[PDB]
Amino acid sequence: MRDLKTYLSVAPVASTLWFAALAGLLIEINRFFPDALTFPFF
Amino acid sequence: PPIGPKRGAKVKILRQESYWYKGTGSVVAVDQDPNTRYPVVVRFNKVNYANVSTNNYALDEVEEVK
Amino acid sequence: SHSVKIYDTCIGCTQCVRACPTDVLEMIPWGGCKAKQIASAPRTEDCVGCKRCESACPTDFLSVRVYLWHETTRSMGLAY
Amino acid sequence: DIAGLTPCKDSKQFAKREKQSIKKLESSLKLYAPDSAPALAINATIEKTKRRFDNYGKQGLLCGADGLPHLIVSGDQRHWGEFITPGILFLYIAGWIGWVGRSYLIAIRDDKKPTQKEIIIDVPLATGLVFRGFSWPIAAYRELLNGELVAKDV
Amino acid sequence: DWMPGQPRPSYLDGSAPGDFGFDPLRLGEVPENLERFKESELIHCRWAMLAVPGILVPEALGLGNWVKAQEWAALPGGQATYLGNPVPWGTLPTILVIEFLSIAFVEHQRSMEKDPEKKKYPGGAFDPLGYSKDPKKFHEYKIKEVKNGRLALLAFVGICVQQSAYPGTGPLENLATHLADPWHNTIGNVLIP
Amino acid sequence: LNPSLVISLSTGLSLFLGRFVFFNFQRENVAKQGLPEQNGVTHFEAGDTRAKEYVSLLKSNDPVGFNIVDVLAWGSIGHIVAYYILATSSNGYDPKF
Amino acid sequence: ALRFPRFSQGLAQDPTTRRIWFGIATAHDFESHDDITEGRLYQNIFASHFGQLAIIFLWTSGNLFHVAWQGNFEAWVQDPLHVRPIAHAIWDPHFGQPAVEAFTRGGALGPVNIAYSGVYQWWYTIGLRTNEDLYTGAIFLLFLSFISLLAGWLHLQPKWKPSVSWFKNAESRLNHHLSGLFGVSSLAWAGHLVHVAIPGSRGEYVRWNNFLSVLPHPQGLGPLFTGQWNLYAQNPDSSNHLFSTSQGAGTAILTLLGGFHPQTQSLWLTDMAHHHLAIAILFLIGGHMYRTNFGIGHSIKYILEAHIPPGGRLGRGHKGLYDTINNSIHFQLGLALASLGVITSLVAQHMYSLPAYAFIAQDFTTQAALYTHHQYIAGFIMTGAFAHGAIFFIRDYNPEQNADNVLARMLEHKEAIISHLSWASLFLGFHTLGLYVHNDVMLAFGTPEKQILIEPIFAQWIQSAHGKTSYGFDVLLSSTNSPALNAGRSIWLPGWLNAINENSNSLFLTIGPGDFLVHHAIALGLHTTTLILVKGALDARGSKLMPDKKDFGYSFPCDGPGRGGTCDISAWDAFYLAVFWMLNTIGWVTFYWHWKHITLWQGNVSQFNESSTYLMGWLRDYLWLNSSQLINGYNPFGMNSLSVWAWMFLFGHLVWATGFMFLISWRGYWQELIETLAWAHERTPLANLIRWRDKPVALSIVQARLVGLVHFSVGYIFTYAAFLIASTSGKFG
Amino acid sequence: NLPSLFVPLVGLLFPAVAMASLFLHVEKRL
Ligand code: CLA
Ligand code: CLA
Ligand code: CLA
Ligand code: CLA
Ligand code: CLA
Ligand SMILES: CC1=C(/C=C/C(C)=C/C=CC(/C)=C/C=C\C=C(C)/C=C/C=C(C)/C=C/C2=C(C)CCCC2(C)C)C(C)(C)CCC1
Ligand code: SF4
Ligand SMILES: [Ca+2]
Repeated sequence: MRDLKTYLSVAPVASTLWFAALAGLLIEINRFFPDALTFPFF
Repeated sequence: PPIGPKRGAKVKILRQESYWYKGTGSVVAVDQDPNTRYPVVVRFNKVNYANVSTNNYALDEVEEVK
Repeated sequence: SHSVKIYDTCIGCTQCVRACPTDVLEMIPWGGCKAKQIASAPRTEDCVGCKRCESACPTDFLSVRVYLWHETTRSMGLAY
Repeated sequence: DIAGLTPCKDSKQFAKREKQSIKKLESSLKLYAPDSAPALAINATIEKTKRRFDNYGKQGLLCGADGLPHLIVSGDQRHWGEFITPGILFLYIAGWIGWVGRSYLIAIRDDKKPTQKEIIIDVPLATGLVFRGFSWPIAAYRELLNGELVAKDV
Repeated sequence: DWMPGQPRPSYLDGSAPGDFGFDPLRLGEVPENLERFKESELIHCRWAMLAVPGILVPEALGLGNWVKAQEWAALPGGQATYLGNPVPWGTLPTILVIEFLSIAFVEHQRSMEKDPEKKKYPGGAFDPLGYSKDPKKFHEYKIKEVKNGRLALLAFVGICVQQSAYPGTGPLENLATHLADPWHNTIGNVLIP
Repeated sequence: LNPSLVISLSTGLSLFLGRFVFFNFQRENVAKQGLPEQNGVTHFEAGDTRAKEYVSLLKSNDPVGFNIVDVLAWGSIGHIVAYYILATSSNGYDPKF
Repeated sequence: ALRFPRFSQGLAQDPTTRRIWFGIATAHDFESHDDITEGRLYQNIFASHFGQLAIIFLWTSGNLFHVAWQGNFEAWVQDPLHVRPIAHAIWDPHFGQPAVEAFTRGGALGPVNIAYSGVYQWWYTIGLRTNEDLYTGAIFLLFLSFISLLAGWLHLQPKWKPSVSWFKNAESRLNHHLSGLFGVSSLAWAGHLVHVAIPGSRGEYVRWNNFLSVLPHPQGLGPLFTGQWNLYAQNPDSSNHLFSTSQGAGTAILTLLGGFHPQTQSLWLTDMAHHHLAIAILFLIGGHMYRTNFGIGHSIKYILEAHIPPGGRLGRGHKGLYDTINNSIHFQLGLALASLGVITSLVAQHMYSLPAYAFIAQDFTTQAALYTHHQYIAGFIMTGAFAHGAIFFIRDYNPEQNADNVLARMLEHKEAIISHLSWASLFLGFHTLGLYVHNDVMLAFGTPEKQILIEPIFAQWIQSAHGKTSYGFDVLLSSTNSPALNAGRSIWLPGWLNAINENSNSLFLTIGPGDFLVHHAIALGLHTTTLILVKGALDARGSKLMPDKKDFGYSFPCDGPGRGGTCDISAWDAFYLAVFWMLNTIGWVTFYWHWKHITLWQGNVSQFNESSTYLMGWLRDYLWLNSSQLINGYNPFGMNSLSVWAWMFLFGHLVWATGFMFLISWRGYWQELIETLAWAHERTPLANLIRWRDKPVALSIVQARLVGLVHFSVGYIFTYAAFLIASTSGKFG
Repeated sequence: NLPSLFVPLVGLLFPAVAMASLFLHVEKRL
């Protein structure tokens, strides 16, 4: 169990989980706010 | 009398061709035998380009820094 | 032939002589280091320049230095 | 307007691009049935195209002779949303990333094997440090005045 | 002390005339530079104490501002007018060669003499009334001179910057504009246009 | 408007300044400047046969040492200033205020 | 000695073929030859300079000879815009009959090549009119090449070879170069313009027979000694003037009009004569700065010693820099190559925007060829400037004599300089590429409106500052109230403002977002190429990996596989890596220049303004589209005069790809292969009666890098030169 | 007519003489 959690903290797995969460967030941001060449809220 | 610095003290490496030049290391043993041109034994935190972590230096090649 | 030099930073571990593939290095008695021995290059006419000795030196910086010089049949490794 | 450009709400080429794009999608739409799923997909893309063009023309984007939004990064206050404002947002995020990673490297530099926590992440330590980047411009500025940001004599 | 709470620099003791401890950039770090600056400051101070009266006195009369009183040389056939009378040597080449020869000669005499206190306070022929008689009132007048000079230098900066904020104006004309409405005609309108 | 007038006045004033005004400053500055030197020694001593300064032409029975070269230098200043003044007066150029 | 090379014993005693190669590659490295002294060094350099001058004079002499013999110069003067100038004649016995047919052009009897160097326009603008004039210039330069060889030989015998002290006389050399070599030459050129070129440009053929009788000006010389020089500028040529004729001709010889001659579209010949005269007399006065044998002047040593800021932010300033440069010929060559490469690029940027030779702006193939030529020349010169800077640090830099001055301080913080050059290259590279990819993806998905097109508003603001109206920023020269405009309306501003806002020429072309992206690719290329050369020059004496690199020289293979591997660790390898980036940078520069002009000459600047913002547009609308007539130079159905470029086009692709073999594959593979070939020859009957007198070996590691780089560069230059000229001259517009 | 004499004289005879003479000098011994 502790060894399994230590494996999940290795560089590639932490990178995938972190970049997957990051990719999903940016996808939803461009899904609710598509296009946008500017910062429109001024 | 103990020539050179005490063992364990931090030393600023002054040998210009050293991988740890201008850096700092820790003393291991000071060879009190004269005619030994490089008595100061220093151990380093990071390995050099030959994966070596210890080297011998002269007395005028090391400076004691705290 | 290639020039080879030994500097007094040598600790006398006899590693350059073991790695040499053409028997150029020797171990002579000396009084400078703890092992009572230093290296010398008396047969650089057979030296090929592989720098296999420099790859094995633990001194920082190196105590064996191979300065590639005038090429000869022996230094070029020619069997023809 | 600026640099000879005309605002996209005034440009004819800008409106002609919106027309030709929508008419091109409509030309793809006639091939499918009105209740079809490709039809609702193409209709949604058309509505998304209208929304994009309208938003660009509404927020004061300048257009060239090509009918495409050109950005002005000289600092003119009429177009800070085109670079300076998103750039400040980036610099806030970039400083956050660098400051948190720096805090992590400082915290593990005194470990027995500092390389161990660099190839196997200490997630508890990371989760405790990720929110220090929220105040990174302050913590960094104070470390600048106190001599803690730069290593002495390197 | 020019800023209570701040420690004084090491080389500014408080003995020199005008030594209030002002050197944030440490420009007078070198005594050679500091002594040279002590001379150069009095030169700027004295040029300004001659400039400010000459800049605002003709404006009180019918003559225009100092910027328009140096305007005939722009056009070809210029003719200077001291007190409304066209002086015969009003042409620019005449005044230019006259000023070059005289100013270069006199100002170069200051270079050829290094004491270096003669470069600061010469006297002799330049002190006929003999105000340097008492070495206490003479140093008191040194303090009076450097403060009068710094005041005139700050005034010359004001005249030039006001001339930029109102191209083709007079310093006293700007004063009258401020007197018409001090609460609506202030630097705030050129600070916030 | 007269070339001889401008040239004589400009060259006369230039020679006058260089002899009586800008003379001691020029000589003390050329003394502390010194002769150009290669490898810490003059060009001639190093072995340049043609780098020996001509002290015979620098000989002048003038009381202060004004020789031919000083005349040539300050005279070239006077003529260049003279022709600058003449050329600036004949062009008829006028900016716009 | 004993055999070739006689200057290197170690190479002569080489039993392998390596003896020959290294004997050729080290012939001019005088400092490495046996028994070299400082005297022999400067003397061989001196004679080599004379030999080079002889080469240059002979080369120009030959160019005149062929233009006068097989060329079109006499016919080209009559129709400057309808006659294709001839380089020389073609005599290739491999030509088929159609090759003779298609290559016979320009109005000649046999096959000829159309000259694209611009010497026709150059010679017509300076006064040369007949083939006889070109023959006269060729004989004079052939005679000048002769006396160049004469002087070179002369100063190689004793009592004519100068001492090293004479070469180290820097003060006297600068005074003469500024006064005589720079000023007097420019003054005499202004004399040629006002005597032969300007009157030749007004119908008067002034030659050596009648130049003593004609007056360059009706009231000649007189006003020059009075100060009323303006009489030489009273009657310029009318804007409706024909170059070889006199309708509209004037009598002025020194003007400052500022624009172009409307007919020839070249700079005013009076403006050029006045220009050379003004800069000449400025060089003449400036050439009296340093001290010689007359007791006046400056000591460059003392000036360098005096420039030390108190407070020590520059340490000991420039102390010792005089002897540091005056003793190191590599330092002097580094400064010479640096300044020459800058002004070479300056010439490139000005000859296309300010054409000075009559009827050269309409010869579009010539303008493209000239700009490309000088930019690649300047790129190589810049790489050589930094190469010899590193060679100076290894061979000539004395650290104690440069103690704590600006030069040693460069080494003291080498990591700061190299790291920031790396940051700037990373910043430029990351973002410039990213924006290009973003726009590529947008246009892939058919959404051009989502591109990131940044307006180059700072350079647009500068163009408006020069009086251009296309952006309307209302600054000086573009605003009616600024004193910069009022002070110049009398003189150059009429002609200058008339030319800058003409939509035909290339004087400050209109720029858009595409130009913004390409200029940042240029910044990436300059920064990275600078990064490579500077990191190599500063790490040339040593690094943390090899702290004694200065002992191994400038060019060595490596330091072995030890300590992790040390491949390409010398400063020579840094140069070798930077030449790829130089070629890439100049490639970007010239792709930019050629596409903007080839769309301008076609009257279709919108295609460039809309397609240069994404890289698929560069591949499709520039390389692919313009290669049509080129690759059809010869097809299964025949050929035309463009076949010589279609062949050279592929020829350049071959040499370039051949260099990959020397750059990818390395030595040890080929050495073992040659061993298996030596056995084959010794064991083959009949052939074993033939014995090699030099042992076959594989090319050296450094030799391989050089040979691969040379194939790469030759293929680079030849491929682009073939495409450039064929795509431009195929349309001629 | 002159190209029919000088083109082979520099593309055939000249490289032949040049390559042969350079070969003899490079391979020569002392
Ligand atoms: C560097 C200048 C130069 C260059 C690049 C060329 C190039 C060319 N010439 Mg030419 N030539 C030159 C100078 C030059 N020439 C001079 C000064 C003369 C005397 C006026 C001639 C007379 C000449 C004739 C009569 C012919 C050519 C021809 C040709 C073409 C065929 C090649 C050839 O025959 O070789 C050149 C042959 C020569 C006799 C020229 C060499 C003699 C001069 C003095 C150069 C000195 C050579 C020297 C021994 C070595 C030079 C060192 C190094 C720089 C090469 C070719 C494109 C032929 C042609 O038209 O092709 C269709 C041809 O018929 N040339
Ligand atoms: C750069 C100079 C140059 C010149 C002037 C020539 C000239 C010629 N080449 Mg050649 N070639 C060259 C370079 C050159 N080449 C190079 C660098 C290559 C390598 C790519 C080639 C490869 C090549 C091939 C493959 C062929 C030619 C052929 C020919 C001939 C075709 C025209 C013809 O039909 O004539 C007349 C045709 C004849 C057969 C008459 C021969 C001419 C007499 C016998 C010459 C006498 C030689 C003389 C005694 C000694 C010469 C060497 C001496 C200077 C030491 C022609 C004379 C063709 C050829 O030779 O035909 C068989 C051909 O097959 N060339
Ligand atoms: C904490 C991570 C970190 C930090 C604070 C920095 C900081 C810096 N880097 Mg750097 N770098 C990093 C990681 C980092 N780097 C990594 C992993 C690489 C390998 C790809 C590089 C490769 C690199 C190069 C080649 C250069 C720099 C340079 C620089 C300096 C200029 C800014 C810059 O160009 O950054 C740019 C950043 C990158 C190019 C890559 C960054 C990748 C991410 C964003 C950082 C890693 C974050 C880390 C994984 C988070 C850990 C989370 C933790 C809490 C668990 C700057 C002080 C430049 C320099 O020399 O200064 C003049 C320079 O030339 N860096
Ligand atoms: C006036 C300019 C100038 C001068 C005087 C020198 C002088 C010198 N350089 Mg240098 N250099 C220069 C510019 C200059 N360089 C430039 C612009 C570059 C950038 C390309 C270089 C790059 C450079 C390097 C890397 C090196 C030198 C070296 C040297 C020294 C020895 C050169 C030698 O003997 O090798 C002889 C040179 C040759 C035999 C040339 C053969 C290779 C050429 C390029 C092949 C010809 C191309 C192709 C085959 C022809 C066209 C193809 C055809 C089909 C049309 C020497 C003192 C070397 C040195 O000694 O380092 C300490 C050294 O390694 N230079
Ligand atoms: C007034 C006297 C005088 C003159 C005229 C010269 C002239 C020259 N010297 Mg010399 N020298 C002199 C005095 C003089 N020297 C003295 C007194 C000494 C002792 C200290 C020396 C010691 C000396 C040495 C040691 C050397 C020279 C060298 C040279 C030659 C330089 C190379 C060259 O030709 O580039 C030409 C330069 C120009 C044409 C002017 C600059 C060019 C500009 C920057 C660019 C071109 C302008 C324009 C845009 C071009 C348009 C292009 C179009 C025409 C196609 C040159 C001809 C070198 C040499 O001997 O070569 C054999 C060299 O090694 N000199
Ligand atoms: C005896 C005597 C005297 C007298 C003296 C005299 C009088 C002298 C002189 C002198 C002089 C009087 C000199 C001069 C001059 C010099 C020079 C040296 C010159 C010059 C010139 C030039 C250099 C020019 C240039 C130019 C040209 C060429 C053209 C263009 C323009 C110009 C101008 C730039 C007395 C009594 C006093 C004293 C005692 C003695
Ligand atoms: S380079 Fe190789 S052959 Fe030469 S001494 Fe070293 S180990 Fe021996
Ligand atoms: Ca234009």
